[PDB]
Amino acid sequence: FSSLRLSQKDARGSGYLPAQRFLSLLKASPEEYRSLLREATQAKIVDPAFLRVASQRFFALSDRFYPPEILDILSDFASFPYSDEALLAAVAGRLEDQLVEPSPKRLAALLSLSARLGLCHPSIRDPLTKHIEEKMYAFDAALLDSLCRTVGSLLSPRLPLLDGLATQAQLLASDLRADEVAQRRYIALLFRCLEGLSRQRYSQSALVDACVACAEQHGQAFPLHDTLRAVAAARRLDLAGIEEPLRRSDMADKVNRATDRGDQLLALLRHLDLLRLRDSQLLQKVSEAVELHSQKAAFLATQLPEALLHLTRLAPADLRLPVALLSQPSLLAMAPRLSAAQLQQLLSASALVLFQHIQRREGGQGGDPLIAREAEALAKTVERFLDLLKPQFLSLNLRDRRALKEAASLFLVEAKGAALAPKTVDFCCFLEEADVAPPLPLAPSGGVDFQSVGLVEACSRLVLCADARFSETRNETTTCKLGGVSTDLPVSITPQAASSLLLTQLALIRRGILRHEIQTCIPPP
Amino acid sequence: ARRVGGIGRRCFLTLHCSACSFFFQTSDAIKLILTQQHHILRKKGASKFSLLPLADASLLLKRRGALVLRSLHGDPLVGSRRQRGEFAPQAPTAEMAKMLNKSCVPCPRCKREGRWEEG
Amino acid sequence: ALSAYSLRSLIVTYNSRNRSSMNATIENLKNALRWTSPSESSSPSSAPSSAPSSAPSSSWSPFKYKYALRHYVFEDHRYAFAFYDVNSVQEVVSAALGAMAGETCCSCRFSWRFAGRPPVSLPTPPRLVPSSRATVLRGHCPTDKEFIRRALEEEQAVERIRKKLDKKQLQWFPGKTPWAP
Amino acid sequence: VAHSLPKDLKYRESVAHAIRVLERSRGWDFESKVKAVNALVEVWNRLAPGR
Amino acid sequence: MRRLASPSLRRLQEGQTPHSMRKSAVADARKKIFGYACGMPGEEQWVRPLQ
Amino acid sequence: YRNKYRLRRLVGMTHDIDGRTFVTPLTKLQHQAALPRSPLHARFDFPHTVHYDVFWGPPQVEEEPNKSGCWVSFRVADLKLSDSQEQRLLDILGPERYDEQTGVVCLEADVFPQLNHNAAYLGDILQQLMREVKK
Amino acid sequence: DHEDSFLVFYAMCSTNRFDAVLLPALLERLEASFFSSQALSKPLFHPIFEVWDPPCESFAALINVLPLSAKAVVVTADRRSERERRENEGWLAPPEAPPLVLPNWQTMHPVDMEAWEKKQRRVVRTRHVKAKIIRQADGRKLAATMALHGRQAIHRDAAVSSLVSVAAMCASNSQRALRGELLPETLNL
Amino acid sequence: GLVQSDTESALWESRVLAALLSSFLRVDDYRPSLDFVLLLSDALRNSLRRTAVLHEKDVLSLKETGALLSSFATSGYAVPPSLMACLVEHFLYDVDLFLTSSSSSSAEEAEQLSQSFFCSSRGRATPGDCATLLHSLASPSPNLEKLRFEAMTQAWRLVAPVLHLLQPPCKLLILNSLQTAHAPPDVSSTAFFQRSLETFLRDNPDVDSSLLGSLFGTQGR
Amino acid sequence: VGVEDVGRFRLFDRHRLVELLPEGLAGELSRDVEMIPSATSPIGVMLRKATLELQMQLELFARVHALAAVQRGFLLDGGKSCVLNYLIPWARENNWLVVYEPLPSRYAREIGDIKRSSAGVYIQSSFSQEFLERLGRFNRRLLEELPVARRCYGQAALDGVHRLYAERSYHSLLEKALEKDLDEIREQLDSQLREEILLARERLALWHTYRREVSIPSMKSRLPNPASVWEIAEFGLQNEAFATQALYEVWEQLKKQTQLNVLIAVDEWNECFPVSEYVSMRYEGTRFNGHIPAFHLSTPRLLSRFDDAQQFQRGLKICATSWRRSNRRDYRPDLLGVRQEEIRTVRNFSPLEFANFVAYYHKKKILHEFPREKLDYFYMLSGGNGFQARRLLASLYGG
RNA sequence: GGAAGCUGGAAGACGGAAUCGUUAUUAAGCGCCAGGUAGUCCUGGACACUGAAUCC
RNA sequence: UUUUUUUUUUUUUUU
RNA sequence: CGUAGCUGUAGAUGAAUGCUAAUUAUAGAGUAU
RNA sequence: UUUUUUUUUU
Repeated sequence: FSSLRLSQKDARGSGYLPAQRFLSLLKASPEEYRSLLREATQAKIVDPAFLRVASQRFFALSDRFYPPEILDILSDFASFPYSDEALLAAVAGRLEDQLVEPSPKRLAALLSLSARLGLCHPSIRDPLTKHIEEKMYAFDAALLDSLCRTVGSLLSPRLPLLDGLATQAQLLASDLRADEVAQRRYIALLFRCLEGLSRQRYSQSALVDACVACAEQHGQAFPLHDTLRAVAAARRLDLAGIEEPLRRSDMADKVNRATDRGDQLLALLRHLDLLRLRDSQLLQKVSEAVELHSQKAAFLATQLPEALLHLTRLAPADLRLPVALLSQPSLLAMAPRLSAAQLQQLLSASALVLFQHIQRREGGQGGDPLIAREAEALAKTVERFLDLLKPQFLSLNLRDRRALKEAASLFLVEAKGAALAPKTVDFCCFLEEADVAPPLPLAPSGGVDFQSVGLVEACSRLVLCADARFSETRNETTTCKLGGVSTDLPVSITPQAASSLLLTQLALIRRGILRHEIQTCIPPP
Repeated sequence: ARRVGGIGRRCFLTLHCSACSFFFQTSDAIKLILTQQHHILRKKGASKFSLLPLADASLLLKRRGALVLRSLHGDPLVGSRRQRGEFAPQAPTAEMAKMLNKSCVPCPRCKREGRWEEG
Repeated sequence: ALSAYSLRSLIVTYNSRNRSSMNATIENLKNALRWTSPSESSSPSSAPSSAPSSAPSSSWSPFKYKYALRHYVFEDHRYAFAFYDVNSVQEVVSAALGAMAGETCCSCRFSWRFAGRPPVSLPTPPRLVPSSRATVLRGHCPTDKEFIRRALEEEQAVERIRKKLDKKQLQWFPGKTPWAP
Repeated sequence: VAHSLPKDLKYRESVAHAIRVLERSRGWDFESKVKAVNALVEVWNRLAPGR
Repeated sequence: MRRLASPSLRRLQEGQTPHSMRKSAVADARKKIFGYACGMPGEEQWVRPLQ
Repeated sequence: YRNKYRLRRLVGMTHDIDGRTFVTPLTKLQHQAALPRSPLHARFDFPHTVHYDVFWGPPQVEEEPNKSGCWVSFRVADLKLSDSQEQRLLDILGPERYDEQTGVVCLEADVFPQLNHNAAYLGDILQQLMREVKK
Repeated sequence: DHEDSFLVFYAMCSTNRFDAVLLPALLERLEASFFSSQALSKPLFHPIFEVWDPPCESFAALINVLPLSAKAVVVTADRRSERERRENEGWLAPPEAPPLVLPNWQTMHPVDMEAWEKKQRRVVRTRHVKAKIIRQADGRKLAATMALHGRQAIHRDAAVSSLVSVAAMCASNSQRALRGELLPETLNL
Repeated sequence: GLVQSDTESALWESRVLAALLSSFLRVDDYRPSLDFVLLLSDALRNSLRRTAVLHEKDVLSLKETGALLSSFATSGYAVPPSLMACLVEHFLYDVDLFLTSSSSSSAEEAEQLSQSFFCSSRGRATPGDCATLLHSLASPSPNLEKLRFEAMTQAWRLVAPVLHLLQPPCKLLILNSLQTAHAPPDVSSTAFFQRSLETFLRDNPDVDSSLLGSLFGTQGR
Repeated sequence: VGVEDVGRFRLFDRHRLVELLPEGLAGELSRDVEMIPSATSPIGVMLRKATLELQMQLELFARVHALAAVQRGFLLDGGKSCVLNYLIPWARENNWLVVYEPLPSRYAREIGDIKRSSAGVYIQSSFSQEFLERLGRFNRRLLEELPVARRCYGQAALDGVHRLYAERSYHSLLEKALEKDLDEIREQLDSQLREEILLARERLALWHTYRREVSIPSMKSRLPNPASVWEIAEFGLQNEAFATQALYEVWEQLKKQTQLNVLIAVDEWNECFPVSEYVSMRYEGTRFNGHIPAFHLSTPRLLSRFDDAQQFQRGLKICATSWRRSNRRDYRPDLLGVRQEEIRTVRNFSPLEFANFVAYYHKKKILHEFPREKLDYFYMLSGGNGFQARRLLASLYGG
């Protein structure tokens, strides 16, 4: 439709919009609450204080919201994941009444609850899991495919739940088996589903045989940007045979089909982030394309910052060296890029590379550092990048600022370790002590200790630390040193997990007194 | 011209529900509670089980069943001839709503607990 | 607090069965005024309340087929008065009751008011410098018009609520409810 | 008036409810209220149990 | 439980709901400040004034 | 007649169960009542107006009925309260005792023949209402 | 009158001297007469001002050939009063009861009101019956017609100066409202 | 600011440029512009306003000044450290001249007369954002400092006397931007502000009391 | 034509109008044309301002297809039906496929047939044939030339219900059948986890096979391979069975492909929701007194869905309600499908337009004598309403 | 004793003849309640709207 | 009132 | 408020309303077909 | 003399 919106320009710059829609929310009808909530979703700036006010009042006004209204309100929470400890009590108070045998709510309710904090066993998991396993005879083809992405992100699953969806696809796919009817309908519903279940290290005998291509002469399956699903599914424990019929294909070995600048480089790069795959001898050809692509001015300020951030991990797969291509050959006059939208993406990239430089040969092995001159050049880039963010700090959303803290605290370790010039003002005013809306973590249901939980401010924005269990529980080659100071397996993909885990342990020791911490809690890839 | 409810479209015989969207007159209230007697009896936990035969769906449509429903419904709208002027009958939904909510009778639309209201 | 109360208003009503008796009360009440200590005496407002009437019917001499009728009219009179800011209770209550004459009853209606937290704020205003870088009529109430408007609105609100609630609880055979037995 | 009530549960509740309503009703005299309930507890006790 | 949701989770297990118990509090206060009459069988005699 | 009685049994409006010394509701309120200690202490903390009709006239051989009414009025807007507490105030009393034009609530109590007896009753129930509203 | 309202309004536009109090009053006259039955058949106004004018047919076609610069005034007219102060100034309680009629002792009706009616020539006192004032379109009816003219003057490849008036009308906030789904369509074009 | 259809230098052209920046920052569809453009635009008028005759009634009133300051308070763009724009406006002649040209109750009428005929400011609309912007300016914190204190105190004393008949939404903003670290000390003492704070809370108890300084308090934004 | 020409009457040929509108005149115009004594006189229609705003939108919509243009229907609320007499004939002259239906209620308050089915939607074999027969009178020469897609072959049931929605009615019957047959495998612990999961796996295998053998939908086997959409003559031949299946097939076909602009106009849309004159045993105690709701039938339901206008990639729908068949009352527009930004609320005729209407009747020799002195006097009497103006002047001599 | 559902083939289109009277918000129609101290009338009392004609 | 309504009238009262 | 205006049915040769296996309400009691 | 709504239709 033709979207249109009018601003309150009665007096042409009178009053304050953020303040105007602050007091009225305290005393308003239930219908007006939903209308005002949508305003912040599409707003530019975000006020952490206003977010808590709406959450607190939602629980009190939950006695007049219709079931459809609750789902619509919960849908708006998808973006900028934010929640409060009082929000869970409101949704749990009406979820049981919403169980009217819904066909589509099985996916919408589950997808919305995936983020924030859920999986509460004796409030939410018991009715949802009991009603989803017995309603497997009416799931649509589109819904089944989407459910694969949901179960993949879960933690600590159960055999009855995993097996329910495994057998659903076998019978559903058989009906379509007996060029657009198979090339985009049959193969699409096979590799997409296999990857979802493969995350939970689960597989049956009556799924692998059917999922794999029975005929080895079945060429022209998927393009370069879809064949990675089959490769990612295998290479887990003992999986093989799916990769290529005899390691000799016609569209996935000779530089794929065709790689060019015609809106193809970004698509392949984006697919490599959510798929746990290492660039082998054949997959390393993508890095070479960056050298020529970066030369063009259009590509230098349209997709350059996005590609660098989205593929910073696995340094020996995108960049020839950590400082060579990460320098500023011609960025002196081209540093600015849409105020802050792309400028902040460069800051995070420079932080992750720093961790790899130190943790290379100082007790981690797996490589070696470069000449000392590399560090000198790297510092020349960060010094002139943080200053531009000072006047543009207010133009960042809640999600943008949340990830900034993780990359900001990293620079406060190497500098003082025994440097950055703007490390005593910008890094010690707001970047060190942030008070943005802290979302709840994603905890499992294996411990069964939900009756004694708390919250402590730290790097992961909230945690589980109660007064009764305070400082008391949650607080060979790959276990001795990798399970100690590192505490991160090279499943998932560690470059990001190691940085987040190490910072959490330090933040909980500097301020709070929390000893004998058992990290564990490694989510699937 | 000869509309039901008068100029102000009065409605002193219908009851609204907080959940879903469904309304019915007091005439159907008697039949609903009698039909859903198994759920009410089991909720609490022979002389007590006296109205069991009335739960039949076909018996209500017979001659005997028609008289039973009319006996309980006293037609509150009808009264004495002297009840004229200010002494006019009011909406009897106040008493019906209390019994319908206390008995915990499920709604035909959606199975829910006491959610009825005056309207 | 009892000491914090004050008589906001005092509606004084009369009910006389004769025209002459009602006229005598008006003259007596006026004479009691213009004699208090304050410069202006309390001057209440007038508010007539119509004149209800009743007249039963009877057949008319016995042993007749109802060819003629004789009626007996029984008229009545009413009068209401309003008061505002009754500072002196002795000079108002005594005057109203002392103005009666004959079979002329009365029905007063007191109205008190309690004050909450006394607003005490706005101290001596700050100040800085640039850095160089009567009218009282004869027969009228002395009270302010703003006070009467604030009190008058309250009276109209209570009357509407009482009529609505009274109509609800008005049915023949009190204590009878449908399908109660 | 509430000093002794019928032993039977059915009769105890029937008479008990009347006490709460009579005390909050206009039209009955103070003397009549006492006598109304005093004679009610006796007639109920002189009858077979409600079971 | 956490910190603030301590009483909400506990009430859920006991069977409390945000719609049923809400009306119980209103009725509890209403019955105290008003009469106890609820259409019980036999209360029609106490409402009629004495003649 | 028997059929109508059986109907009230199913809905649960009968005293049928599948000495005692109880406490009457009136006596319970008397026990729980914070009274003032002398005239100089403010019991309530909000404005309120008390109205009552007093009959005066010549010596009548008989008493005039309908001369013992007592009611209290207060404005909800002046009374500062939270959003949740404000809604409960109008729900307990209902919309009949609330005016949508000015925004005032009138509470009338008349269950006694005597004026003095009725006047004291109003003051007891008024305090109890505020105890439950703030929750 | 209709024959003098347009002349006053036109003079102000040339001199750029408008009035927020006088503009609304003169806008009603230009609307009532425009839709009058005698619009096309009626001849010119007798002031000689219309003799040396491009348009003719009295007010019928005179307003149809009105410059687009002056057309935006009707659409973009401020109808706010002086009491409007709840946006920039601060709190302000508006009154809604000017008249406060209170009786006295010297002008009180006598007790015997039956004879009072018999001492009058005709009925004077009557039940309380007062008629309120209902606001008409207040010039909004004419403004809607003018808004459609700007829509047609977009795809004609006109001058930039003439096109500025179209945006002003489409950017209204108190007259056009959002009745019809034409605002986004005109803006997109 | 009513620029609508030059004496010495930079008097009329400044108004035109002032409104142009606010128009581009008003958009609510995407990013207004680039950060580099803002610095170039800001520096364009930075030196131009310096030579604006450091007089007469031809002085930039607070009415038009507040229109520019309002846009920067909603687009998420922080104003630059440059303060030369604040040293050529308001305090310079818009206050001293007002007092030069011709009891407790007398103080209230003094400030009230300002917005009577000439209307140098839009009551609590334009000056309302002036206090908020001066608070947040130097957003980070472990002569600009001296001038900020003088400006905040001067505008605060002109609103306190009439801080009883204002809109509740406007009162919150004024009170909010006083109990902050950036605000000068010895302003919240038991003179006019300590007892006046509880007055607003009593009228609107539904608002947060303990967390008064949470919107734009010691945390800046 | 333009803003300058507002409130004028456009002459129309008597013979040309009949061909353009084979069904009949739009609205109650048939009552006003019979009053003219002359048989060779033309027909005139006033050009109201409401038509100018609507006509401009259609012009831009056609040029785009060769997100700026509107992609939803409108609604006329409040002379709402008067514009239909001028908007339909004009569109048809511009090579537009217009669906004409001024009297859609004729298929709900007349003699017909109803046959209950499991889908819960009553069909009308007698009225189903008249829908296509009347539509092809003027819309011919275009349907045959239009091709037919292959992605929407035969997925409709006999009553026009979709296969997915029709099979859901039998879910309850099949649920009990499988529960009783599970005893064979239930009666043959092992880890207490795998034993229960294996038993549940049997239900999925049996359910998949049960949902594809018991149900035997009719995939229009009479026409194996169609070539066009107008070549379906078998629908007119058989009426007992193949009457509603073909009706819905054409409706779905005119959403997917886009070759020509389409338009649908449904008049008197306020009488489709209320109850019909039919009698059945589907009443909810006392909601209908044993009557079939009008919206529960086949034909009325097809023209009682405004939220589906988004699927119309070719054109859009439009409706208007001005008659007094039922009191509008509140007439909630939010709980019906239309939005508050798509309602055109017309007003009474202006004094300028009123004068033209009176003068128009004079040329037709309708009135005897209408002096100009009383021209404005009659404006206040009838209030300028069209219904009150024609009736008042007809009864009396006029003027 | 009053009212209501269902059922319905109680007795009547006779006589333009004749006897009871209306001084126009008259006559002719239609609708409401106040009292008769539980219910309990087609009469009496009492209010309001449409409201024509003639030689009276 | 071109983001306004969505419609018959009574026997005491705006003192 | 009733005959409304307006507007669907049959532009009634067939609209008469009493008779009664059966219930509604007041009352201490108005019951039997 | 009689209107839709808490959602499972390409």
